[PDB]
Amino acid sequence: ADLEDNWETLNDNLKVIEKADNAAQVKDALTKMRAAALDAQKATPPKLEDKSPDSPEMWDFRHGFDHLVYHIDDALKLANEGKVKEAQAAAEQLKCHRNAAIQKYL
Ligand SMILES: [V+3]
Repeated sequence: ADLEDNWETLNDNLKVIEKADNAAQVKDALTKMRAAALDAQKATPPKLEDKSPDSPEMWDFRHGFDHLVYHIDDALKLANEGKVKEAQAAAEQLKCHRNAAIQKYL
């Protein structure tokens, strides 16, 4: 449930999606990404541990993962229409959201 472990999980599943041939392979990888994003959202960084939940610092941290989840869910909508190619392009765009949610807290 480490933040770094959740980042690894997200990158593992993005690779699976880029290699995928069918929408079910993509769907399963996106499902795992959503779980990893929600687990990451719980992994408050040591430097923010003492911050109030209502603090702007924690608002930013939490909501980076909310945003990643929103678009994982949009990519799921595509995988659930058998649109393998469209869901793969949506997945590629998740890298930017992943970076925005996690990179500055590593
Ligand atoms: V958005």
